[PDB]
Amino acid sequence: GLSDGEWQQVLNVWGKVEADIAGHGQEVLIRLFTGHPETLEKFDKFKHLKTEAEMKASEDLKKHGTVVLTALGGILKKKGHHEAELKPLAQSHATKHKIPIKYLEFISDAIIHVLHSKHPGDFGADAQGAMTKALELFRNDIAAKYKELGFQ
Ligand SMILES: O=N[O-]
Ligand SMILES: O=N[O-]
Ligand SMILES: O=N[O-]
Ligand code: NA
Repeated sequence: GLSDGEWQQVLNVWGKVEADIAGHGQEVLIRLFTGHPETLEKFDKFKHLKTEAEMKASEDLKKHGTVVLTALGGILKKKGHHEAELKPLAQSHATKHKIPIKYLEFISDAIIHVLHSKHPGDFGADAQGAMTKALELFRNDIAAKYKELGFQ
């Protein structure tokens, strides 16, 4: 569980994301799909994208990036009280979309990467750690719902 100061650092960093949610969303998904090509393969609507240039040109990928980070913002603002988001997201991601927990780790790595690549001057090591802990908390809670379902 995060401290009050850790949550405050998480949500302060998140303010930077909200100044350009679309640009953030696009860069996180590009980082994910290029760094871990298996992840792109799970997304039927984006698997036609073959280069970084095609990815950057897709208005739909940019939209989806906005939708995903907006949903993540919603979760982070609950400061761990996100139980109501767990079954639905685990259910869509485990059951509908067959997304391993490992891929959730990859997008967490991507978020941290893109956050540091844009906000060097805020997202110092301590803020990185707090953000990592917030992302890990959500993933750990999703993992228990994957285990409940027997996902493989
Ligand atoms: O891209 N997460 O749906
Ligand atoms: O779309 N909410 O995860
Ligand atoms: O995208 N992980 O560095
Ligand atoms: Na969902």
